[PDB]
Amino acid sequence: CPLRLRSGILLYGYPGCGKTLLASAVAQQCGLNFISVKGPEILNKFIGASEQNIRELFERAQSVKPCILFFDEFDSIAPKRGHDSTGVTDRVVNQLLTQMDGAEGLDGVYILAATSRPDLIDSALLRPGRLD
Amino acid sequence: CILFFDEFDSIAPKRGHDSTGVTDRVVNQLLTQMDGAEGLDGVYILAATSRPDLIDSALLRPGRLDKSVICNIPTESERLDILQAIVNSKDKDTGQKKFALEKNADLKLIAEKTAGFSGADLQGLCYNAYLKSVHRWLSAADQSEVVPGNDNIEYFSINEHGRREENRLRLKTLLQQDVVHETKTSTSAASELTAVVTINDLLEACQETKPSISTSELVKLRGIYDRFQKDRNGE
Amino acid sequence: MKASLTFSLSGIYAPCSISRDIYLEYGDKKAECLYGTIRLPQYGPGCTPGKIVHCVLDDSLPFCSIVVPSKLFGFMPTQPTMDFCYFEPILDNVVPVLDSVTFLINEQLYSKLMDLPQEMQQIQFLHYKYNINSMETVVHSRDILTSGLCQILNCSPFPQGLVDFTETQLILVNDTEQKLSALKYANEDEEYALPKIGTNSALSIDLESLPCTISRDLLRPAPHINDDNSIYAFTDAETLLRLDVTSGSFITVSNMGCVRLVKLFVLLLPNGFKKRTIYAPPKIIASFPDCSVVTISKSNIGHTDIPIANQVFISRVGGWLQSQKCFQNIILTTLKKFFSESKRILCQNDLIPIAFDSSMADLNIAEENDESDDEDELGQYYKNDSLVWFFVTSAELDCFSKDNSHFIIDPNRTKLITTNITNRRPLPLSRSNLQRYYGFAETFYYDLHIFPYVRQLVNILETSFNCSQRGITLNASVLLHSTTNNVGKATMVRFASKYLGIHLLEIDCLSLTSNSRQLDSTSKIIGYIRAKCENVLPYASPAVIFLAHLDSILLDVNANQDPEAIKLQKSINFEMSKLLDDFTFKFPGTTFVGSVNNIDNVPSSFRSHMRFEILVPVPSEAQRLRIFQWYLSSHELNRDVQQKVPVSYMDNISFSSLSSYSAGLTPLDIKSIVETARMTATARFYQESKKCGWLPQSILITQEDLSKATSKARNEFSVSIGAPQIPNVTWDDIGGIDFVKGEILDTIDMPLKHPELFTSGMKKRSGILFYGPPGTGKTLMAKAIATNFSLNFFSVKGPELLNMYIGESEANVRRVFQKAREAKPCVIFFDEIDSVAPKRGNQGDSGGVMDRIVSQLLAELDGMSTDADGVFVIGATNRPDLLDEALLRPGRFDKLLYLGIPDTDTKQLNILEALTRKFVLDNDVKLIELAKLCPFNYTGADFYALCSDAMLNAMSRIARMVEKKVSQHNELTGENISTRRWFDKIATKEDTKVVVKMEDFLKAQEQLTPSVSRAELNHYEAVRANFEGA
Amino acid sequence: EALFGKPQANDGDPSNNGQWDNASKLLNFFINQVTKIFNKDNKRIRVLFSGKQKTQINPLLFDKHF
Ligand SMILES: Nc1ncnc2c1ncn2[C@@H]1O[C@H](COP(=O)(O)OP(=O)(O)OP(=O)(O)O)[C@@H](O)[C@H]1O
Ligand SMILES: Nc1ncnc2c1ncn2[C@@H]1O[C@H](COP(=O)(O)OP(=O)(O)OP(=O)(O)O)[C@@H](O)[C@H]1O
Ligand SMILES: Nc1ncnc2c1ncn2[C@@H]1O[C@H](COP(=O)(O)OP(=O)(O)OP(=O)(O)O)[C@@H](O)[C@H]1O
Repeated sequence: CPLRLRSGILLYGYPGCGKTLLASAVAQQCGLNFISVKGPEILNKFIGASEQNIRELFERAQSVKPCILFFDEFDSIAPKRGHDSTGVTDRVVNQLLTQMDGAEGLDGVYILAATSRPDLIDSALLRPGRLD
Repeated sequence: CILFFDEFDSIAPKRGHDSTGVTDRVVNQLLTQMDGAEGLDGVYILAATSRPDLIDSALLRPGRLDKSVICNIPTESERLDILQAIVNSKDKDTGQKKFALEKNADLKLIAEKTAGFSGADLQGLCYNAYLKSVHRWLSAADQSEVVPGNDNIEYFSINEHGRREENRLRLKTLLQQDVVHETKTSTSAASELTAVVTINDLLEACQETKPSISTSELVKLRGIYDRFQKDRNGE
Repeated sequence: MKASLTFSLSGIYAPCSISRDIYLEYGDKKAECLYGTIRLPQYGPGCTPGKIVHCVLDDSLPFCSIVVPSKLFGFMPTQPTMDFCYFEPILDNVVPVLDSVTFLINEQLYSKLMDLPQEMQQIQFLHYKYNINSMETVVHSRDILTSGLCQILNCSPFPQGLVDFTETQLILVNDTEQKLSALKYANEDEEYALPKIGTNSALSIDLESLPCTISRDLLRPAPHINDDNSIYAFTDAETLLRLDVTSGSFITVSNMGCVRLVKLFVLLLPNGFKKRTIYAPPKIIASFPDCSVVTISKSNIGHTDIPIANQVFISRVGGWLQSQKCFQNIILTTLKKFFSESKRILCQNDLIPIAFDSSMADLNIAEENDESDDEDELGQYYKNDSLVWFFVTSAELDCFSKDNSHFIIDPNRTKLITTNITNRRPLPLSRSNLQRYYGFAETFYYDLHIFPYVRQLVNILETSFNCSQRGITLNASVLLHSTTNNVGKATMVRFASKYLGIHLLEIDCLSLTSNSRQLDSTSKIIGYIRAKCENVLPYASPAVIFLAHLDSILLDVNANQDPEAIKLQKSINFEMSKLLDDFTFKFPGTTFVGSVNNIDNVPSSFRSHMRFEILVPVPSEAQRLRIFQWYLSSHELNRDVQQKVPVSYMDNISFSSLSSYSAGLTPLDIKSIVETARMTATARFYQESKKCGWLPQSILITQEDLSKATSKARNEFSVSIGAPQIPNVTWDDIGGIDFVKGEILDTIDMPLKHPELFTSGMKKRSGILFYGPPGTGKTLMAKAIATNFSLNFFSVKGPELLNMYIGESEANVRRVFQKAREAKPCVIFFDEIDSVAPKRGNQGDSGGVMDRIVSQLLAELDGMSTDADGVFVIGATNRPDLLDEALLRPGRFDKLLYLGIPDTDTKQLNILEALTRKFVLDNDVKLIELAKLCPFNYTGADFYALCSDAMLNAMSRIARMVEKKVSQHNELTGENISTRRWFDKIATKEDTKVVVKMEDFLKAQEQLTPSVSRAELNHYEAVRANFEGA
Repeated sequence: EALFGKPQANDGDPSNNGQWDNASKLLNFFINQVTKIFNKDNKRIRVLFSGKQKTQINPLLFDKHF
């Protein structure tokens, strides 16, 4: 098939329903590189590192065999664009959306992220292919 | 000399718009010179901004600093003036009209449908109209004058085996094989090989385009500009 | 093989008679018709391709002799011709047959050639008129039949080949241009008109430098082996007769009193050398630089009359090489070897050139080799590259003699000495191409008519020279600066130096510095440059001092650096300036040139102090055409290929074409391209030789090879600049593009196709913004336009442009815009530009970084709109409202393209057919049904997701069926062969084959859920209403 | 990589001292010499490099069409 496979799916539901575990566990079952990530670890007080942090995460992901990415409390990392007054949140959101628009290498890396609050995350990400 | 600062709303806004205060110290630095009485007047300072509200009031003190110039909407008169100027513009490369200009068309009715436009919008309208004329011209010659000069290539073929047009092409390259240096072309009666845009084309182009600004933005910016000019009047 | 040769006056296609001995050595007996190739000697390093001629046995011809029609070589034997040729007998006589052929006939003859009812009659004409024969007669390209009336222009698959009437494809033409009228054989129209036969005592004749060396083979009479090769001058036979002398004789060449003695010979035909002239090697031309014409007078002095020498004193001629202490030993070593070879003949006030392998200099191969027997073989292991000049200050004869000029040198009987250096202005290019004669890397030749900037520089150099010779001094200073590298600055400096005959002083401050930090650095560098320049210059004026990448030393250190280093750099700058001033003052008639890749770096204080400025631009279309003309020259092509067979290119190469697709390229790129085409041609030739057994005489180059090379060069250029986000996309992979197709095409291609119409001092198309509901696929469309149009695409994503500190982001903006300007025509893409469009306010971008970034954007956008003939910006964003209104203005954006939802069933039908392009869909599929079911909220992303789910369901079916295969076979055969072994060995192609059914797509459609709310669709419709109705 | 090594990405300055025309110097000299021989003879000298990454290896060799 010359078709990019479905690799990004979002997690949401009742708080404390187990999504965190299932996310952590599926790695061993399938067997892959689960580069876990902590929401606040990406965002950095200082500009020029947040986008750099996400970029380095993606370079890690590709540089290893078909990998698994997970983002916890996904609502925080990607808020609805524009509302932020600092602008860092919007630009990191655009970076994250863009990194699914890369030409190649996206094969084998599967993006995952859990948040009970799907409304705070801009729907531009739910574009099937990024989070279908 | 004339010195000019574009987007001065992004240069020296009103103070209290920066955490590090680099804007503020920069602003006092700028003020030092103009307020600095050192015979420094030959330089003609100038600047532009669509958001004068964002500038510091000190940078607009009468006597301390001179008048400010407002730019208004191009109405019928101004629209006609700009349209006539640009359409009749004499080229730097050629000297004739920048566009194939209708000699005595009805440029009056064009301004009517452009109420609320901007001179940039008017010139863009004329520009896309010129493209529509260009496409019309290219279509007109699509299968009208598709032939080069000096088609006299006398020859005959035997055992051609169905290679007619390719045979002609190889004949051409073989005969033109020698004397080709840069362009071997003179000004072959340069007669403004362009397209005059039809009035209907101009009207439909005017339909196609819209002003760069929306109703709400236009209203708010006009209001803030009027309030600013009233402020400069002491209000 | 070495055999004698004779010429027959008969027609062009008279069979070549082969002496019985030649044939009988290996020629087959029953062979129907014999053919044979033949390779001639050539007065030039390039060995011309060997013609293939039909041959006929004979016994009359002596041992190893051949008679061939001189008409086959465009000439008749009216002049003493070449005696022998190299012949090769072909085995198996696998002679190629020409698919087609192209004659050339005049209008008057053409008319009576095709006025006939039938067509076969014409065949007979030639058979009667030229005696041609099917499968027998052999034709070659450029072959001439009737003087200025009938000629062979080319033959297509092979410039030579066999002809078969029933199969050959004959093409013929009339000449309106009357090309044939001017075409006649060599020495054909020059009848025997003896100009004052053997009457005048001495004449005045043009004296020309030899374009190339001469092998000892081609000298009639056979010169004495011990004789001095270096004193041989050539000329046409008729001139030799005019002065009633014989070849290999001795004659005097002189002017205004100065005289020299030279041998003389004759150019055995064939040859294209200018007639009625005397050629000589640079040795003699050196002593008469200005004198274009010389006086020629017979010499009544024999070899025996020459008096042996007693003492000879020689002064090395001043030159850049002389100061090269790393070279000194090899120079005099070569001189001693050269003199030891044989007895040389010289005079008073003469100059001697010595060539030598520079690369071989650093191996002091001692002389313990007593008269090394194989001098020739060490020489051929050498390929001389560097030339020098040795002067003869004085010499003494042993025998007292009235002759105070001429004498001879013996290897041992004579005694020599080398003394102080002497000055001498080197010869200009016009009088001789020293580079070509010995065969170095021939510097690219320049036609200042087409390169006005080089005219600019050479107009300064000779003016300064004249001023100096005028008793006038005005120091000059020229700096070469280019946007890109490898534009030729150094090359054009070198050419100008050679053209005016000015000694070349040149140093690359990028190479030999050997020290850049130590505080002694400045002193070391300045002292070294001063030492070399004052060491060589005083005896070498006029000359030019050249600094390569001079900027790499001089620059304007930023205040953001430690002070003492700034002080050191200020020092070195000042002493450089003082050095140049002192050199010009102390050495009148001296100048220098500097090369720099960017003006902004050199100290402004220094720049102001200089005189002249010039930028070498990237080659323009005509410049590219001429550069190709040069590189595609055969002589320069085969310089560095010792392989016996030469190389060449079709005559049907449209150089103008290549020039058209060489936009923006540079000389280095051109060399890459040409040598790469040589590559592909050579590889294909060496494969063909194996394939068909018979070896084509030469190697050929074809247009498609250069097309491939230029495509590769464009790919490499992209690699250098990046542009990786272009894997592959085509219009057939997408659908529902109808209306926007016209906009995109008109905006992008139409200016590219016909820029002249828009080249009217006009504001051209600015940019195309792409706004629409998510999932429509504006990104796919951008990638499609990038890949399809095959243009320089560089995407700059907004978010990845910021930086820790404030200001460098805008540095990247400026530099990327400039770099795109270089790579014109260019497409720059900004993706989700809205990331940098929050307007002023305490609730938006408190800090103004975005404001300055958008200032970059708008500023460079208006700047480009003036002279950016080739830049195109496309805007991608889901929400345009947040975007800065400052950008929506025309000039920045005119086409606010709306990539809307597919609302008509037509759009979604097109989308589906595009998506399923590679799908293995079972006949049960009904795309129209799916188009019917889908509401008008679907987007390209939605259709892609639906098709992906359907394929996944089909794959679930296949995977389950393979699982059942494995499980059941685990019991039937008892072999628990895990699915892995099946995937490696038992998962046949059909199992791997993916087959889908309508029910899969239908079930996914029932499971399908759009990815956008109707509320968001209405919001985007509200955006569209205001952005489309006005 | 270790001899004609890169100037490291993000040196710290937009254009540092002579843009490292202090450490790439040797690559330029070597390529100049090798090309001087090459155009003078083809079958003699032929270089074969080996590095961790194309980006890592210096670009001058590419920018000089090596
Ligand atoms: N069938 C089940 N599978 C997995 N976990 C289960 C199941 N039933 C109950 N749980 C429990 O649900 C708990 C929920 O924890 P978890 O942090 O994973 O929740 P969550 O809903 O993903 O929350 P959060 O988004 O705040 O991280 C787990 O600790 C797990 O023990
Ligand atoms: N017409 C031409 N103009 C310039 N170079 C040419 C031309 N024809 C061939 N060349 C070749 O281009 C190359 C130019 O290399 P050169 O080292 O002189 O570069 P440059 O552009 O002068 O500057 P730099 O030192 O920055 O590379 C040479 O190999 C030269 O033979
Ligand atoms: N004809 C089509 N044009 C564009 N995309 C299509 C088409 N047919 C199917 N698709 C799919 O629709 C999706 C749109 O992807 P694309 O990245 O181009 O979206 P976009 O609208 O530019 O949005 P984003 O802002 O997320 O980049 C992709 O999965 C693509 O494969």
